[PDB]
Amino acid sequence: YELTQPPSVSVSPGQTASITCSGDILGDKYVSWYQQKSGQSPLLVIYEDTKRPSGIPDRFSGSKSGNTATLTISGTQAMDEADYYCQAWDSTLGVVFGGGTKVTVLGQPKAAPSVTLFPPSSEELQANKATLVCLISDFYPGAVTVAWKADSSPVKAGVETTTPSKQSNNKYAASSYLSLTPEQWKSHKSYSCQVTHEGSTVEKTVAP
Amino acid sequence: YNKRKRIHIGPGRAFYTT
Amino acid sequence: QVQLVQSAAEVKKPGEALKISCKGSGYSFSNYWIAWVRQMPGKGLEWMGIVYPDDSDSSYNSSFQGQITFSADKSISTAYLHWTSLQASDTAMYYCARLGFEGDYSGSFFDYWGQGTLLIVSSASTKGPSVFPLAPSGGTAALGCLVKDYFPEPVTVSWNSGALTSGVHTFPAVLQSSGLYSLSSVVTVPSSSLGTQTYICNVNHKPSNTKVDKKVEP
Ligand SMILES: *[C@@H]1O[C@H](CO[C@@H]2O[C@@H](C)[C@@H](O)[C@@H](O)[C@@H]2O)[C@@H](O[C@@H]2O[C@H](CO)[C@@H](O)[C@H](O)[C@H]2NC(C)=O)[C@H](O)[C@H]1NC(C)=O
Ligand SMILES: [Ca+2]
Repeated sequence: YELTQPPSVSVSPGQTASITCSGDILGDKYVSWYQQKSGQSPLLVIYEDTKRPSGIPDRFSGSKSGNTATLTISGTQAMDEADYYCQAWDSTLGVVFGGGTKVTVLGQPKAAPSVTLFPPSSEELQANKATLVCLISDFYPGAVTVAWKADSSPVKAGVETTTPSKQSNNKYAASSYLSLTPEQWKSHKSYSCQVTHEGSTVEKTVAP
Repeated sequence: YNKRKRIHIGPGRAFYTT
Repeated sequence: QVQLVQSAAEVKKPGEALKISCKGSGYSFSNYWIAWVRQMPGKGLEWMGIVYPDDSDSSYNSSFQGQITFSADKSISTAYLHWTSLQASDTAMYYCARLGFEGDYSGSFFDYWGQGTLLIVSSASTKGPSVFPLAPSGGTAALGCLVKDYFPEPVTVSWNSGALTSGVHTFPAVLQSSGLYSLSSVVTVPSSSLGTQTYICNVNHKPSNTKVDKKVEP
């Protein structure tokens, strides 16, 4: 049970970031907003729809119109890059958060990922195991989704994907792994890792 | 009674049930 | 100033019991509700429940009722989240947070949060990795090492004993549903060096005293 926020907002320094949060309970319930910087705890930045705690800059403002609350950051600064969550209370089900919005304050052009897909090594197949390794680098902003195919069919079992991590060039990296038996491996024409970033996809394929 | 036990979650008589 | 300080990172096995703590200072700890919030890596905030430390009154998200309970030791201003039998899916970050006041009542927002406690639940015992080569298959070729099935973190990787640093990219690990980590490191090299230059990944896993230098052949 989550309130609905856009997954991502990207703005250049100085521009306004507008983050919405909607849900059927919000019309008569107070909305809070938290900022969570990478690797840090959430921090309250708006409560009771429009109020700012002490120590929060006036460039953060909240508003609400019916079932939709909006956090507006005016004059966005680099230090405002964070994930932002809205919150409210269902009367019987308790604290409901939004899904979060990753706000990136752009310091370089958007960059699609570079994808390198390794098949299982001959050493691993000799150890009766098979792991396909999809290494994803140099994307910005730092969020991707990964889908895998066996031939042309979606495969979900056996997939494990990392969170993104920031690189020394301020772009991001992530990896996804698909575990197969050697027999699953050898029995398809090919497997593919498809990485989606900002609506566009980069695909690599390997074959036994 | 301890009024801090009540959790007020919207304007008016809008509380969470504990 | 209000502070909430949580207990240190935990690494446990499925079926074990655990309690983690949140100690509040700078205010009257008994008088404010404490929430517990779960965040799986890379995912959002999920509410678990709330406890009132003056009387241990609790209200739970009923999806977690029966796996968790709360308590509080008022003599040392500390609240607790308990599990009596962990499962692997309990791996996550857990925050406590203070619910603020409004008027005469408690309010609707969490005005202070702890720094988090990271919980990892895995059946694994200390285990060093198997290191497999990721063979180059230009003018550039990527080659690398797959550092598979080790526990716990961390691992370090270098190339040619630290002599090769440019074009090295060492990825953070994945914790697999098996309870073991894997990671990979890749170096991009001139296609033309493949016949002549030796490429060795130096992997160290100090918890298991595993130190391996793996040659990656074309
Ligand atoms: C209350 O908790 C439920 C259950 O959460 C899931 O189960 C837990 C035991 C733990 O594994 C969580 O990480 C899981 O997400 C939450 O309901 C889930 O909400 C997410 C987000 O909308 C949705 O994807 C899941 O399908 C939901 N699962 C269920 C069984 O309903 C819920 O949002 C929590 N908060 C409230 C206010 O109920
Ligand atoms: Ca700056």
